[PDB]
Amino acid sequence: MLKKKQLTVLDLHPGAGKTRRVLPEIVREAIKKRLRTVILAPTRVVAAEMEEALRGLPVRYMTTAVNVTHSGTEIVDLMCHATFTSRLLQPIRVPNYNLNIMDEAHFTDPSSIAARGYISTRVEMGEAAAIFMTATPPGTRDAFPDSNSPIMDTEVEVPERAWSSGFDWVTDHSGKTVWFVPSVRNGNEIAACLTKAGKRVIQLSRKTFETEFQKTKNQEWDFVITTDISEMGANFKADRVIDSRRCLKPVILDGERVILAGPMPVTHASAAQRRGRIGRNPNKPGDEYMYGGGCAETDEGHAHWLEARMLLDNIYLQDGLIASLYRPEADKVAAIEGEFKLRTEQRKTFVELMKRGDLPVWLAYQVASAGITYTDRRWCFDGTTNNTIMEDSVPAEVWTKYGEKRVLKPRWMDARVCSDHAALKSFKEFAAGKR
Ligand SMILES: Cc1sc2ncnc(N(C)C)c2c1C
Repeated sequence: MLKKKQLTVLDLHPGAGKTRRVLPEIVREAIKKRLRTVILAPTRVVAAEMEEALRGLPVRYMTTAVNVTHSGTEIVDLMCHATFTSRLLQPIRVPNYNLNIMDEAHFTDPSSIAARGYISTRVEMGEAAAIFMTATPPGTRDAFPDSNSPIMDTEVEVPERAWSSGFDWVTDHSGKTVWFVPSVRNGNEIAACLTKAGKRVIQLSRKTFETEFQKTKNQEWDFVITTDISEMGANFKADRVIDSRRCLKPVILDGERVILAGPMPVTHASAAQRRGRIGRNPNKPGDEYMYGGGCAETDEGHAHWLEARMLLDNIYLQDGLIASLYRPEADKVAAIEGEFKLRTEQRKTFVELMKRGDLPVWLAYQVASAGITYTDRRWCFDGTTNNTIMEDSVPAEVWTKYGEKRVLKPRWMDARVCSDHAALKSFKEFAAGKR
C-alpha cells in the first residue's frame, strides 16, 4: 500500500478491524519506512479511540481530545479531517505527507470531501501515497454488507413523529436501540415520545456529539436518537438499529439561497453505515436492523460537494493548479474548477467566517466574495422580506452591535443557520457581533 503514487481503498466490511487491527500495522510499517504520515479521524471521539488502538506507537495527536506528552520525535501526525482542511486553508505550513491515511473516508462533510480531493490529487501527481479506510467507498450500491454476526434485516414503517399506537415493536424491545433520524428537530419529537413512554434516551448530533456520546458509556440508556453523524465510526453496545432511511439534503437554489430539502432517502453508503452499528459482535447473532425506506443517490447535487469545491479552490497546491475532487465523487457537483478562487484578503475573510464565524461554507463564500469584512454584519439585516428568519412563528430579532433591535433578515439565506434552536441561537450571536 505504502508505494508512492498509490491510493488504496481499504474496504473491509464494518467491524472487520480496519481501525483497531489494520491501522496499527500500517503505522508501524510507515515508521519503519520513515514515511511522514498523517492519520485523519472524522471526529474527536474517533481520535480518542485511535489513541487506544495506537497506544505506545510514536504518534503526535494534534487535538485536545487526547491527553499525551509527546516525545517531539513523532513522524506520524493524527488530526481530524476538518483540522487538515482548515490548516491547508490557513497561512500555516502543512507537511507534504508521504502517506495520507483517512479513517471513515465515506464522511460527506465538505472538509472531508475537500481533504479527499487534495490527497487524491497529490497521489495522482505522483507526490504521495494514500489509504482511504471505509466499508462504503463513494458510489457503493450495497446497503447490506457483511457483518461480524448475522443481522435480522426487516423493512418496516418507522415513525418520524410522536405516536400513540401502531408501533408497539418499537417500545416492546428490552435491549438497546440506535435510532437514525433525518434531523435534530425530528429526533427531539421522537425522543420526547420515548421519554414519555418511560425510556431513557440520549440524543446525538454534530454540535453535541462529544459531550453526549460520553453518556452512552457513563449511563444506562434504552435509545440513542442520532443524526447521520453516528455513521462516522461511532460504536454502541446495541442490539438494534432503527433507521428512518431519511436525511436532509442542503440544496443551492438559483446560486442564491440554500434550503434543507427532504427529508429524502439516504445513500446506500449511509444505510450500510447505519446498519453497520450492529452485528459487530461475532458472539451476539440476531442484532436487528429495522429500516423505514429505500436508498437513492441523494449526494448528487448535494451542496456539500459544491462547498468542497469552494474549499479546494482556496487551497494552494502548486502555482495556479487546483486540486480536483476524488474521481468517484467528482460528478456529484457541476462546478468549474477554480470558479471560487478568492484574492488573498477575501480568502482570509472566507476562512475566518468559517473558523470563527462557524458559518456554513456556502454562506461564508457569499459574504467573503461580496467584499464584506469579517466583523461587518450589516448583511445579516438587509435581505429581502422572504429571507426573514422565523423563531416560534415570529421574526427572530437581535440587538445589533450598534444597540438597535432588528429583524434577522440575511442578504443570503442558508437554512443551516436556523435548522434547529442551537443553530439559530449561534447565528443570532453572530448577527449581533458577539463573535
Ligand atoms: C492544532 C494542534 S497541533 C498540536 N500538536 C500537539 N498537541 C496538540 N494538542 C495537545 C493541543 C496540538 C493541536 C491542537
